[PDB]
Amino acid sequence: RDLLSKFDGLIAERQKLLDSGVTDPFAIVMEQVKSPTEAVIRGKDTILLGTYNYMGMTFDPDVIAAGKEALEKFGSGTNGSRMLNGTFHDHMEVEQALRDFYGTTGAIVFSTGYMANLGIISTLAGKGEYVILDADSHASIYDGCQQGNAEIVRFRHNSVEDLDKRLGRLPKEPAKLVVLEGVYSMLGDIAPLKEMVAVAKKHGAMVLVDEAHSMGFFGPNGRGVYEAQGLEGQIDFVVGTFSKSVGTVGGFVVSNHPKFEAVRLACRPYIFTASLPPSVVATATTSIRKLMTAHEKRERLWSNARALHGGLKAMGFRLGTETCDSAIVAVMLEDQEQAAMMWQALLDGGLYVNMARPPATPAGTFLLRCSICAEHTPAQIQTVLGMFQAAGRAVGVI
Amino acid sequence: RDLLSKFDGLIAERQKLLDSGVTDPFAIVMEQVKSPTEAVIRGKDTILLGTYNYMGMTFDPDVIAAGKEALEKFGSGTNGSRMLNGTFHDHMEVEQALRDFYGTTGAIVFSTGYMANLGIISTLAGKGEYVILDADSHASIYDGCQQGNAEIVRFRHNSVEDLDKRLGRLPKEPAKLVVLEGVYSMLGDIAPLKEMVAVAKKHGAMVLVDEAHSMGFFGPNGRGVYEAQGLEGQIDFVVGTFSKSVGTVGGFVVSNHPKFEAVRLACRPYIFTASLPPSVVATATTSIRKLMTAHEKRERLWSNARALHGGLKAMGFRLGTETCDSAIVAVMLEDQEQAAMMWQALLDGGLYVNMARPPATPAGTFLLRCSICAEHTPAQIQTVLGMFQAAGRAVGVI
Ligand SMILES: Cc1ncc(COP(=O)(O)O)c(CN)c1O
Ligand SMILES: Cc1ncc(COP(=O)(O)O)c(CN)c1O
Ligand SMILES: [Mg+2]
Ligand SMILES: [Mg+2]
Repeated sequence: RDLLSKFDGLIAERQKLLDSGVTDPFAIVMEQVKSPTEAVIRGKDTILLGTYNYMGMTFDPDVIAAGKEALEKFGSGTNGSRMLNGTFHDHMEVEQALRDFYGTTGAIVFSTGYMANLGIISTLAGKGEYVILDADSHASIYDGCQQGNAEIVRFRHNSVEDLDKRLGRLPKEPAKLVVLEGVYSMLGDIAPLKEMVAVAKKHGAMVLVDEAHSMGFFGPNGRGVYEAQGLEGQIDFVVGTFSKSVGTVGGFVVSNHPKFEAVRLACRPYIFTASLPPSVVATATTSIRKLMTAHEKRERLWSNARALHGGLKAMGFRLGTETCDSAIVAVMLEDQEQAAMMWQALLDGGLYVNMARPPATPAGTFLLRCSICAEHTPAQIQTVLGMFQAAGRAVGVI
Repeated sequence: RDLLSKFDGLIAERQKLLDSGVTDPFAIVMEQVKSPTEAVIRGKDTILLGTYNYMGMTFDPDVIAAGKEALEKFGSGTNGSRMLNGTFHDHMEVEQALRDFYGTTGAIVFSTGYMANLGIISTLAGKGEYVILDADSHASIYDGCQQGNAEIVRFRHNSVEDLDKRLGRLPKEPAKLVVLEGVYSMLGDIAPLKEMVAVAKKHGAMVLVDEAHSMGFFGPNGRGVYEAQGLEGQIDFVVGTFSKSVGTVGGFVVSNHPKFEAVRLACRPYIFTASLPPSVVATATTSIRKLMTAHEKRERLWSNARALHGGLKAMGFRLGTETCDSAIVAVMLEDQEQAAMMWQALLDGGLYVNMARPPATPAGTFLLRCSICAEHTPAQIQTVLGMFQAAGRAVGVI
């Protein structure tokens, strides 16, 4: 035995899945990507319905031009930390774009969203302090908790009551960080932020909200679920990503706290990594600024989401949500076999969706997760519904 | 008090530095970057001598063209994990480029070097196992240890003897990971890998070597210090980055272990983050492949390093190394004031180098760290030496 013997189980589990005859879901390659909604997979033209490209920004002509210009003018990389030689013109631009987008004085960009969560959580809450989070929080949030030295307080998923009871049992004096997500990514339902933030404030906690799955399409300014629920000016920190609506790679945290920018001085995942390439921060800047006023896209996105959600529910699919509350539509299946058969039938018929099985999901939960794009056409959505009808019948789901 | 009160000290320390009249070293902006060796900083044309762009790849015409083509053909981002919708043509290309570069069957790319270290260390060594590392290891290596659940065994910096004694006191049966760096980044000296790896193998440990600071210019194939020291086929895992010689952003681990690619199934910083943008992996692929045969650049790099090292030592600067052993030349100063005065004089005269002061360095260590580029000209290196002579005299260092 050696250090890799611990993976023998996972290797066996993968081979068991492949023995069923399914395409390996963890090894899909997009050989060509024609647009935000169309790819070539296994040599076949395929509609994409499993990406987080919510606003279709990845092929936006201004975004692409900004990226090409940055490569030409600044080269392929920075070869340094933000605290040394890695801050170029476009890094200052992208942080200002975020300030303008969120209406905040503070904005700190990280090289990934994962690192933003890892860093901000492990840096803000120290020994003797508390991080309070939903039981089903994103892995990066849990990993931030593990990286830090704070006391970790999980509360029952989606429970305002358990948040209140758990917070109330903590000592009053130590500082506390309540970490929430606007959209629950697994099923695409929405957190009761208004109520949970009121509870957080009652107990004197600071609040961090992750608005990765809402950027550009919730709230009057597209700032997220917190904005939609009337919490402007009440959220201490908002964390997000450049990899979803923005369409590149990177993370960020914004805040109006007067000492916020001091996080740069302490935050290990900010300090000890190269800054993002000029092209990445240039594309992000352009995308973020366009997202501030991307009303046509926002309306299309929601129209598409409502059509897909409404259509799938009407056919008799069990969905994760009764109403269309986000750009994620989760189809719930009875067992792992049904999920894989559905996923393969859709793929072979020209549609890519994400499958989620245990341990990605909780035991007994087997999902196809569809994610809508502003650049899906009404025609594509009807084609997708037709494909779900055909696959659902062939497999015996509906 | 709140969660940010803990930064009051760092805020005060920064203000104390600025009270001396120095430019804030942590807020330098490259307003224009003309080439790998020339920038505009504070409106002034400045020679760059503080980047990790060792092989000058960031303005390579093939690298830039590959990046522009990828933006055009695949868009600005992937909007997904490598385990789902985020693996495009160019991600498969970059992993194959690494296999070819290192002569390995296995290659796993991460979204940053930081995350590669964080992930590989915390995933390979579990509860009841051991990670053995140099006391002065890179922050990302320490952060990987913190993220995991293994027993952490520090050994005295650069001590083959302490590595041997510390390893030998551990129980024999549990699996062990010895983590080493080829180049010690602070002073630019080289690890005794041949001897330390022999010790690791005597005790049955697996070995991970970080070759971030050696890629393309140590060993016959440019694979790193381990290759230069004759250890081909003896290193279980090599970790690296795309942000230094390669000239973009990203991390990787390569290996010939038959179960290596199973790490994808378990590694949280691989799974729970978006993959790199098409342009980033395209530029990396092109750069990595060119680095395999970049002999002119390699010779220039070493010629430049020898000239700078030899020149600075001849003037009476105390260097971190007696001989030119890497592309980092560290100038050691007597106190923090001398370092800042030297750094400012160089900057005002048209030269950027990195300053390192406590707590970045150990107490009593005050450095200017110069990093050479293959695209520095002999003329630039002599200009730099002249600037060091003038600054060193004006400040009273030499
Ligand atoms: C809610 C949430 N927060 C943070 C992240 C991390 O973002 P990134 O992909 O930029 O690392 C993710 C990744 N899907 C996420 O879903
Ligand atoms: C030795 C070493 N290893 C790993 C890293 C992390 O690499 P990256 O900048 O790609 O995150 C660094 C960052 N300087 C490093 O110096
Ligand atoms: Mg095209
Ligand atoms: Mg130019």
